[PDB]
Amino acid sequence: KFPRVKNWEVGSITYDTLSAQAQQDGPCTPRRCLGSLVFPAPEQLLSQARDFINQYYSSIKRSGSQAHEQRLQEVEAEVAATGTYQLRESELVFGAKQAWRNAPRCVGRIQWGKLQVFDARDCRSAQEMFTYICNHIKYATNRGNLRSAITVFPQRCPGRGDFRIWNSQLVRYAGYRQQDGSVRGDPANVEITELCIQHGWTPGNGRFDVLPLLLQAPDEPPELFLLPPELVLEVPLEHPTLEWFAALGLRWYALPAVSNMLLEIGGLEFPAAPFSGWYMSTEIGTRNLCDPHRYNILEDVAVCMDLDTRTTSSLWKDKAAVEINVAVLHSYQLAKVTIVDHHAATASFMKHLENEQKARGGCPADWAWIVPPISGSLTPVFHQEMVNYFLSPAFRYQPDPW
Amino acid sequence: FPRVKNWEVGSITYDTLSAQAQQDGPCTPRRCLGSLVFPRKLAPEQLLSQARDFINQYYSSIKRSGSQAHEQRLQEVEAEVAATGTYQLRESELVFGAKQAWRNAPRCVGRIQWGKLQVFDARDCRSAQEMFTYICNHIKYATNRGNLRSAITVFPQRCPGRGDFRIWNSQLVRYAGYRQQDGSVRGDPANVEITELCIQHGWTPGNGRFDVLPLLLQAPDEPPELFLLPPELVLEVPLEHPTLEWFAALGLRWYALPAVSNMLLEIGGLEFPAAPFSGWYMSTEIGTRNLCDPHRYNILEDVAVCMDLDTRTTSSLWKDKAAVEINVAVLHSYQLAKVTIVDHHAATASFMKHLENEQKARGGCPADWAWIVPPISGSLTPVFHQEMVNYFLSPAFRYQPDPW
Ligand code: HEM
Ligand code: HEM
Ligand SMILES: Cc1cc(N)nc2cc(-c3ccc(OCc4cccnc4)c(CN)c3)ccc12
Ligand SMILES: Cc1cc(N)nc2cc(-c3ccc(OCc4cccnc4)c(CN)c3)ccc12
Ligand SMILES: C[C@H](O)[C@H](O)[C@H]1CNc2nc(N)[nH]c(=O)c2N1
Ligand SMILES: C[C@H](O)[C@H](O)[C@H]1CNc2nc(N)[nH]c(=O)c2N1
Ligand SMILES: [Cl-]
Ligand SMILES: [Cl-]
Ligand SMILES: [Gd]
Ligand SMILES: [Zn+2]
Repeated sequence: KFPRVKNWEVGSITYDTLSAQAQQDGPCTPRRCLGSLVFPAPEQLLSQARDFINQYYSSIKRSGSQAHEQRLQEVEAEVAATGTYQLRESELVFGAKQAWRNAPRCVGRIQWGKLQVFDARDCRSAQEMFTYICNHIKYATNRGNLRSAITVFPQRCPGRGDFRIWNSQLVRYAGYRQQDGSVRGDPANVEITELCIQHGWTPGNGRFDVLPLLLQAPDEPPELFLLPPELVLEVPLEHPTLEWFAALGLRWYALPAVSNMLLEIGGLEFPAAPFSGWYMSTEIGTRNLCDPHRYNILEDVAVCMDLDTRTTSSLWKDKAAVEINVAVLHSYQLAKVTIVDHHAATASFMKHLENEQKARGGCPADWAWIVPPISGSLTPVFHQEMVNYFLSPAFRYQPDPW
Repeated sequence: FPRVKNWEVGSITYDTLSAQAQQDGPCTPRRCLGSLVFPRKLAPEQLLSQARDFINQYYSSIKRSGSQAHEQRLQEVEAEVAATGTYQLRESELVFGAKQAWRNAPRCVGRIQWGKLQVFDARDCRSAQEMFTYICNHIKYATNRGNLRSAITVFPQRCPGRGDFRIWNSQLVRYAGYRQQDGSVRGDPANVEITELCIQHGWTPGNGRFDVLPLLLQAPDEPPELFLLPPELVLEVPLEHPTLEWFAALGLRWYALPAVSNMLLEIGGLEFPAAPFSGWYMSTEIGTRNLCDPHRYNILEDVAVCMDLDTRTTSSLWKDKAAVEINVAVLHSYQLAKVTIVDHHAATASFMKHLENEQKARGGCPADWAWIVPPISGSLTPVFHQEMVNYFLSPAFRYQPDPW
């Protein structure tokens, strides 16, 4: 009674037995599927903790041992005396990697074992928090040879408020409301842009103004910190054979660092644990630049290309979008900044699936997010059936602190 | 009542119609199986309850719920099943059920058209030659010299005991798939099987990679018999490119009529194992999936070499550039041949409008996001940013086992 999962390109068949271990419940029922929705104490802290400790001791091939039973006993003793417990350094590293390994919407998981874990659980103030973040950005950027990383700030604990990064990513561009009712810059960042200004940021008026950080230490208001210009590696966009493209003045940044998600490990919660990888080119070309509710450049590019935008059957949108993606891949390669195209990325994710099937007997994967937003069926993940479910450790969404 | 958001515009709606969904799907709170193509697998007390449900909505759809023959029609079906074990549908019920089954198909992006459907009633057919003639009137009517019209032909319902009418081909028009001393296929690899069944039932094979297969039609109980399609009934389109002069020399073609002939129409508890339906193509079905899938004609590499694309590195997006032009050549060729076709932008835009109508009419719409979003340029179309609820309503088209 485990789901049978077929690849329709090749004919292979597997069964996802890992799904029967799904340590939480999602939004679907036998009556209706909600798979496409974007947003779907001591004794229970104890069972989450015991399950994680069991996982950790499996991964080091030491399950059911003395050191294993001791650690379980230590944990339930700590939860008795304090209502919580502290992870050892090696458990934190393993926990952070599993949460990446368990993220069902991430197509980059072939890399999950190569993660640099920075332990900032001794962090003390917003100012120290800024220092750790700058170090993260600089290590992860690495002059364009990007490295995956996560920095873990102190956990949620009773008595004190949370560390929070108010920005959804460490690097985002401002979005300024206009007189047209329109938006200058990134429309997805209007809210954080207004928050910054009302916390004392002098706004610019460009389309690619990098936003300051809003950092919150426990029981403190958020504090504003400017990122040093030379810390934020950016890439001017040009096209290899459409020379007018460089005159659009488009740019994107090197480092995708998500900073507003909650990291859950063995019952414990880290509301501030930003992590970074490297971009897949369609994130920039298709979503960030062509979405009508983002920079929405697609029709402007198509007009410049002398495509017939009068009629949809010329496929002018598909043509413009492929060329924007080409420009993205060419610009990053030219600037020597790590980037992966959706063909290579999905191919390596197929290898991840085969790796995971041998290791854990399955892989949580969200088909609608794994399949790229252009050229879906040209990639191998399109013809691969998938089973979505929630494993822990996990990265979870959390409400905005404001 | 599930909250459903459109992320492109910000609108929010509630799918109250999902509450009235019955036949359970494959998902559970612990794991989602929405991406699976065939979910799970494939005392006449049950027949009455389904029969009375179907009758009730029929009379709600014509206002007349409340006294009148509405009261009356519930009785005849009661009596008919009490006497015979099955029942027969009144002709307007069969039309209404056929339309609703289409309206309820969660994977269909063309449902804006659900009201305009021609229903050919072939329930009095009792022969294989009769089926064949019924099929040909359909193909002729549906094709209509290239001005395609949606049509379904309903053959007699399955009766308890004694066999089924059935069409063996998955579609009325399919291209041959021939193996060889390479293990590879010439023709359509998706139809390797039904060609095997075509030859072993007495068919003479063909030349190359665009040979229209014969129909394997099966009257109840006695084995299927071959039927050869008249060429002038099979409108095909040869594929050319508006500016790439060499594309035509590649020798590709596709047929005009997508007519599905292996699904089971279920109305009011009755099951019709032979009810072939047809509409018209979205161009990505031909360009992207039929011609470009690695397990189909797989032409993508050949078109890239002719375009002089850099096939040495994935990062040139040569696959994406070649695929767009194939689609452009499909749209162009069908327009030149005055054959009805629709691009994935127009189709998805119409489907958004269908979603809004259905919100007003029934308070929701079953939609399978992974099949509604086109296989190319997905996020460039409005359905991409539209959350959708998938569930089973009746009347419905279902998949069914193959007859071997
Ligand atoms: C190294 C290269 C990486 C690539 C190419 C990559 C790629 C992606 C992509 C394309 C998405 C979907 C986003 C979208 O389409 O809107 C995603 C989601 C996600 N990624 Fe990865 N990623 C990488 C590294 C990482 C790392 C290092 C982490 C954390 C340790 C991570 C965690 C996640 C999570 C949690 C999600 C889901 C976020 C959500 O559900 O909203 N990724 N990734
Ligand atoms: C009139 C123009 C029509 C268009 C453009 C259209 C388009 C489509 C497309 C693109 C699919 C997805 C198939 C795939 O890519 O695998 C589909 C599926 C389907 N269509 Fe439509 N179709 C049309 C008419 C019809 C009609 C007339 C009927 C029935 C009377 C119908 C019933 C279905 C069903 C039952 C499915 C599969 C649903 C499922 O598997 O749950 N369609 N259609
Ligand atoms: C480490 C990493 C590397 C990479 N290369 N890529 C990444 C993309 C995301 C990502 C996560 C959630 C997202 O979405 C959240 C959201 C909020 C509101 C509405 N829709 C969606 C999006 C963009 N969709 C991207 C997260 C991490 C990424
Ligand atoms: C009336 C109509 C019009 C149109 N314009 N288009 C249509 C496409 C399909 C259709 C239904 C099921 C399908 O899938 C069957 C299948 C078999 C094996 C593996 N997976 C899936 C496919 C192709 N995917 C197309 C059905 C009807 C269509
Ligand atoms: C409504 C829709 O399901 C939603 O906007 C999803 C669809 N699939 C996606 N897939 C990826 N990779 N990224 C996304 O942001 C989305 N958005
Ligand atoms: C594995 C995957 O779910 C499967 O290949 C589906 C995905 N979506 C699809 N969507 C359409 N329209 N047609 C298809 O054949 C498929 N294939
Ligand atoms: Cl981004
Ligand atoms: Cl087809
Ligand atoms: Gd040029
Ligand atoms: Zn589901």
